[PDB]
Amino acid sequence: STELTVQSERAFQKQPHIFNNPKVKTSKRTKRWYKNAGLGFKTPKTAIEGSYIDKKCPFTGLVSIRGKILTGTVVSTKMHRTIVIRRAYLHYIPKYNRYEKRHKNVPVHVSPAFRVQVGDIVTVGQCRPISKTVRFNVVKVSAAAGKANKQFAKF
Amino acid sequence: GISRDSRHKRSATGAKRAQFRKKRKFELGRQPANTKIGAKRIHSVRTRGGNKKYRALRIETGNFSWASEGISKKTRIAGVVYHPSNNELVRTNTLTKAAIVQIDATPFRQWFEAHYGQTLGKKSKNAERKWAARAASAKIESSVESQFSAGRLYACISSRPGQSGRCDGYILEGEELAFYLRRLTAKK
Amino acid sequence: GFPMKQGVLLPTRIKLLLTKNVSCYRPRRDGERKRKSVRGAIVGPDLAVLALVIVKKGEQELEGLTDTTVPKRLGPKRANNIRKFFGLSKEDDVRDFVIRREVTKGEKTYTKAPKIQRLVTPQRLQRKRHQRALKVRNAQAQREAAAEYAQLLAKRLSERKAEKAEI
Amino acid sequence: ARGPKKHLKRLAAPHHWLLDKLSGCYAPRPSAGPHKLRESLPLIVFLRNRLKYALNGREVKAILMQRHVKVDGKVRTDTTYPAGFMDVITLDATNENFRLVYDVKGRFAVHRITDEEASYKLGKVKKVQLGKKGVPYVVTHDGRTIRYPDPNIKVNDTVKIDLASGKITDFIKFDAGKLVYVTGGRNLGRIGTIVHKERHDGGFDLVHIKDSLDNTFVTRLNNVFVIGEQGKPYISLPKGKGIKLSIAEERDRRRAQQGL
Amino acid sequence: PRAPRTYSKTYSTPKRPYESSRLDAELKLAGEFGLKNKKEIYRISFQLSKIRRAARDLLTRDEKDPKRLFEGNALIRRLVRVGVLSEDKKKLDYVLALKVEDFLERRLQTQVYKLGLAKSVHHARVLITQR
RNA sequence: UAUCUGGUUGAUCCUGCCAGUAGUCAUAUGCUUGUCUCAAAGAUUAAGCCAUGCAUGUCUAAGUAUAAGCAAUUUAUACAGUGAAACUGCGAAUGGCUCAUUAAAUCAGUUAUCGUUUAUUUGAUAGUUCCUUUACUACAUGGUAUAACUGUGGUAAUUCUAGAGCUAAUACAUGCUUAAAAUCUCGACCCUUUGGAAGAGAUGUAUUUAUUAGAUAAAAAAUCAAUGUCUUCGGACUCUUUGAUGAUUCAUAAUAACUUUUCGAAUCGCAUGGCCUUGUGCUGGCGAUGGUUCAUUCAAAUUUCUGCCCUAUCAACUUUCGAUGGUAGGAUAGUGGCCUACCAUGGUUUCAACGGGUAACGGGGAAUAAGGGUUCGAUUCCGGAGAGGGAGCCUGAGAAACGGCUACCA
RNA sequence: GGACUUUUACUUUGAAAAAAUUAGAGUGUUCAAAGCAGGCGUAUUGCUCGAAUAUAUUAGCAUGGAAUAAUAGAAUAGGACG
RNA sequence: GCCCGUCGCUAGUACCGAUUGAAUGGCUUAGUGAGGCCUCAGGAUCUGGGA
Ligand SMILES: [Mg+2]
Ligand SMILES: [Mg+2]
Ligand SMILES: [Mg+2]
Ligand SMILES: [Mg+2]
Ligand SMILES: [Mg+2]
Ligand SMILES: [Mg+2]
Ligand SMILES: [Mg+2]
Ligand SMILES: [Mg+2]
Ligand SMILES: [Mg+2]
Ligand SMILES: [Mg+2]
Ligand SMILES: [Mg+2]
Ligand SMILES: [Mg+2]
Ligand SMILES: [Mg+2]
Ligand SMILES: [Mg+2]
Ligand SMILES: [Mg+2]
Ligand SMILES: [Mg+2]
Ligand SMILES: [Mg+2]
Ligand SMILES: [Mg+2]
Ligand SMILES: [Mg+2]
Ligand SMILES: [Mg+2]
Ligand SMILES: [Mg+2]
Ligand SMILES: [Mg+2]
Ligand SMILES: [Mg+2]
Ligand SMILES: [Mg+2]
Ligand SMILES: [Mg+2]
Ligand SMILES: [Mg+2]
Ligand SMILES: [Mg+2]
Ligand SMILES: [Mg+2]
Ligand SMILES: [Mg+2]
Ligand SMILES: [Mg+2]
Ligand SMILES: [Mg+2]
Ligand SMILES: [Mg+2]
Ligand SMILES: [Mg+2]
Ligand SMILES: [Mg+2]
Ligand SMILES: [Mg+2]
Ligand SMILES: [Mg+2]
Repeated sequence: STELTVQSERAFQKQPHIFNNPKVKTSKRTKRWYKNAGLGFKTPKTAIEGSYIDKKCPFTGLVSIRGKILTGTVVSTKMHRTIVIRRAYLHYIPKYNRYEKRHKNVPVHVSPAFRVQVGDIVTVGQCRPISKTVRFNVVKVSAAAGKANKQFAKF
Repeated sequence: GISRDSRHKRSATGAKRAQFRKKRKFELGRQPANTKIGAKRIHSVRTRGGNKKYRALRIETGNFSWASEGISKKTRIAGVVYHPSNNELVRTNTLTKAAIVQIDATPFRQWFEAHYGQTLGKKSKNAERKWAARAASAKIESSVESQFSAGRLYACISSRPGQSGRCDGYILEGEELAFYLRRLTAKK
Repeated sequence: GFPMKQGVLLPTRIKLLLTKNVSCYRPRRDGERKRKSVRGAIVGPDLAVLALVIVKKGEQELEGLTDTTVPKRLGPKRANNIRKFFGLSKEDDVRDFVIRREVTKGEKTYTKAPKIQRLVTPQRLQRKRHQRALKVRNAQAQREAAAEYAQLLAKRLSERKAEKAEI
Repeated sequence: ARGPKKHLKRLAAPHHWLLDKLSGCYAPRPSAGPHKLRESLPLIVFLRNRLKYALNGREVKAILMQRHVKVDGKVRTDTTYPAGFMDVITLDATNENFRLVYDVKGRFAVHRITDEEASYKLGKVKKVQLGKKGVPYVVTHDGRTIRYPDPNIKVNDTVKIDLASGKITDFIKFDAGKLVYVTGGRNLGRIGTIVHKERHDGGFDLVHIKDSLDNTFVTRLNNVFVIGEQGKPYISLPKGKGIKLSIAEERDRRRAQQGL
Repeated sequence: PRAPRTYSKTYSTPKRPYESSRLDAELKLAGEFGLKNKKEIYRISFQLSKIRRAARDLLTRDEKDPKRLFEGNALIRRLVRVGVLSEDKKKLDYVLALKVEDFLERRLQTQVYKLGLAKSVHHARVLITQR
């Protein structure tokens, strides 16, 4: 989520062991570290371009992605830097030889590199426990919106 | 004692979870070192599977790194000036990681002048060689030359004294020193 | 019969909490503490006995004490302890100055001496010799296989400069 | 449950051991060592249940305690000692040398091998890294740490080992079309060649396989163990060369072999 | 903590308890092969019905299907062995047919009589049970 | 292995229940009871209470023996066989029992540790230890202080122990050491250059911190600050070195330092031999116990996906006194609201949240045999929890242990 | 190796998979419930077959299918290839 | 012929109900707070700042 400021904490935000010697006059000021998390997900240039710190960024942080790769429609974007998707699925009741709609709300951390709004389909990746509940991380946005700029005013 | 389990703690739904089994020694936790200044005093602590941990309580010197200079010295820790987590740490001069402290300066003086031959603030043979081999590399920095006047340099604790019994850190600089500076005074 | 316990003061009894290495307690399991009672270190009329120890002998022999004198059961057993009970310099050879105890077996009078420990002997020196030797022997060994591998990589870069000189 | 479990209930014992249901109620729990529990064969089982050489286990003790038996060269006195796949059991009396090796049904066979083939073992480097002081090393599936291997040598390749001295004499890369011995699955004990390898980044590489009967199947790459060329295996394979016949096929060969 | 000792019953019991006609048929069977109780019949017809089950089941799977060939022949060959099944009807819709007496005619109780040696299905019993 | 039958009416056809009927690895009880084999069994009720006895102890040639122990013989005047006791070591964290609590907990199948600890076994692994560095530091081996025992005692009482006198080590506590080499900093002198030099120290591993290396997405140029190797003194730099993963700040290495400095054998058994300048010099066989780091094996801890019975006469739940998330720290073996501080207002819910019930441990399974189902699983295997109820903790690799301790309650 | 991929459901095949239990093959425990044995000789110095197979499903993984059933796309062109 | 209710008897079950009725079990505010662990002190004694 973030946006603005970047240095808006009591603590000074920075990447661990990414030194910039002030002696050596530079044109970019702060050297930045990023990675390619693998598994075929482009690390959006807005991770490389950006300035946000986020130690839970799968591209500019110390989290690593491995295990389950899931997708769900974004259903809530109200928590700073983490959203809550709703993965739905039909479940088989064998006495009746029919299915019923269930669902789950997996809470996942989202890196500033992505901007997400509610409704977007997302693709998440499992990582270490990052909080009390989040065990996944936003790793690709699939949708865009919902054809929103084609819902405008009059002729 | 303390238990780092999560099996208390309401469920994300908010439900109250029952008691299932008693506290296990491996999900335990111990108390804080609340390490402070002065007179070295440390207590080893038997952790899981052999393995000592070293609880510092009272430390007075520590190893500190001039980052843009690639050296290190141990110096007296003058005390604490800032702490992002808790103000009471600053007031009790408690040493923890990410603490902001002041250190003895002079050993970083003694080195600099003996390495650059320039003296901060305000004649041998091959010595002259070296001192003149360097510089154009001696420029230091406005706000880091400054602190030397006071004989007290600002440095961030990087070690975890509660764990290692060490109290090590790096002198503040650049963008980072700029941060704590602004903070330090617009509250002073 | 509760024992006194030095440095607890009080002329009364209290219940302490004792550990390994302490008076009035022989633990029964590695790191066990039992909570027991204890009489204080302050002499009172509630005692049955004082344990006392002479420090200066006055003017009159006390029959069963001064008048008589029992010996010490055992003699020195370690190397230098012998040397130090007699005063010898690491020279005078312990093996004669060890202490021999006679005993009779009906009509066989026997003689039995200790077993000096930490005694410097040929066998020890031999092991000391082998220590230092094997430490160095493998040292050089490791250096050998070392440079043996540097070759493997060195005439592999001549195999990658005859491969890159082919095409 | 407060600590390492030290017993094995016969019933929970690995089945490819072929221990009878009754006559007790424990089995031997394999010791700690070179191969995993669920995939070894303790000296007590091989010396008593295969070899029929001791009756009691008490006897298996008395046999071993005479240093008779030696595994992979070294002597091995432990009753329960975990003996695994490719190892070399050698009775110093009797002149007998065995290489532990799989059936087709999926168990270890009693496989008599030559006095001099027994002087070297085969082993799959499960990993290679960089050790202390910059020294590289490989580690085989029996926990052999072998410093200074070949640069070409890397995981899933199998290796020829001297046993005499610790070191490696040869190796075989994991190529399409190399001899392969399936060490696990319901294709455990089968043998042959390798068609191709399905990749799958994230986990579990598949290994398409055919043998000397134009028969195919697939196992996890973990369950695959390179062992030579089509035809040419670097070790003596046991009878039936791990080929796997139909139940009806096997029913015929056993009821073709009939005339006394 | 030891293994399970496994067991099974060897007999079923008649649904209706009192089919006057089934009892007729049964007691006939008894006194004709010298059996002591209805269980000796309950026993057989039970194992008889499981056989017929397996058969039934197999005769659904494809002709020349793997199972019904392996387990097909196995059943046939075992039956023919002990001499219940007839050599001609050697393809398992007779196993589907079959019937109880067929099994009855092969007890050693009965053979001991059938070829001389007893002259009574009961003398048969006594002799056999008397070593 | 796809079956019904009696009972409503004066008679009739339906509805429909009651009854009959059959099995139960399903308890009991009654009556009766001869042979083989097989063999469950204080679960249900009271995870109610328990007399007494037993259920955890353990020694190799190979840590410790002056038993004032036995044996004497067979070489042993330091020791030697055998060996009580006691020290030291290791195990007692397995096993066995029970099903009390427990309903998204356990448990199952399926994942994760690029999120950790790991006795042991197995494989690998240590020339670096001292000091201003000629009148040297025990290395041919440095320190005491204890049990056992001896003796003096106390109490109704216990696997109670006191005062005194001894004496061991693989207990406790110390502390020597070994090749060459290179690279770094200093640098006395000399002499002006384009600049070089005696010789001085630092440099095992581990710990803590900071900075670098760890390339590769196909090819090339100029210049700044330093400054590498070879002159054919304008100058060139030509060959140039790279590990694994889907992925990392990985494996590994380098630089400046830090440490009440981790480890680097003061250990024990069998043999006793080479070799001369004959010093009892220098060497030297087999193998036991150890010892740091890595690996392996035994494990463990957390962990992803999906799946639980009845209940709305439970509809809103969650944040007192963390409920959802962010930053920082602390704490842990380690991730993590695990805890704290600051900050935000979140998280769940008719697709049933939350609450209640369970005569609820979960599974492999068990019973009933057209099929679809219904019911059951305390209970021989796996997992889990407990040891009268709670909490707390020592020891240790591993316990929140109960045939360990401490407290409160009963 | 680079550069990118509208979403599902269903279905086929396969991996990974505990044993005992169930189904089931082999074998004359004297029969049988069982058991995993056993069987052949030179029975004076050994020969030898065995210890199958299937099921294992809801989920997860791997893969063949492209009917049936969803979902997304170019209408203020803020389209598509170059 | 069937048949409805009050009313009377005997028996049995459930309900409502003064007793601000009673018991068991699970959570729990507040007050009080054992014990061990951590910690600041303490120094009986016992040797080299530490025990
Ligand atoms: Mg928020
Ligand atoms: Mg000794
Ligand atoms: Mg074992
Ligand atoms: Mg993986
Ligand atoms: Mg009637
Ligand atoms: Mg009538
Ligand atoms: Mg009438
Ligand atoms: Mg009925
Ligand atoms: Mg009970
Ligand atoms: Mg029971
Ligand atoms: Mg009880
Ligand atoms: Mg003796
Ligand atoms: Mg247990
Ligand atoms: Mg002392
Ligand atoms: Mg020690
Ligand atoms: Mg580069
Ligand atoms: Mg690389
Ligand atoms: Mg690292
Ligand atoms: Mg000699
Ligand atoms: Mg209700
Ligand atoms: Mg946080
Ligand atoms: Mg709120
Ligand atoms: Mg409902
Ligand atoms: Mg219950
Ligand atoms: Mg159960
Ligand atoms: Mg149940
Ligand atoms: Mg119960
Ligand atoms: Mg588990
Ligand atoms: Mg427990
Ligand atoms: Mg309570
Ligand atoms: Mg307890
Ligand atoms: Mg116990
Ligand atoms: Mg399938
Ligand atoms: Mg089977
Ligand atoms: Mg009242
Ligand atoms: Mg504290």
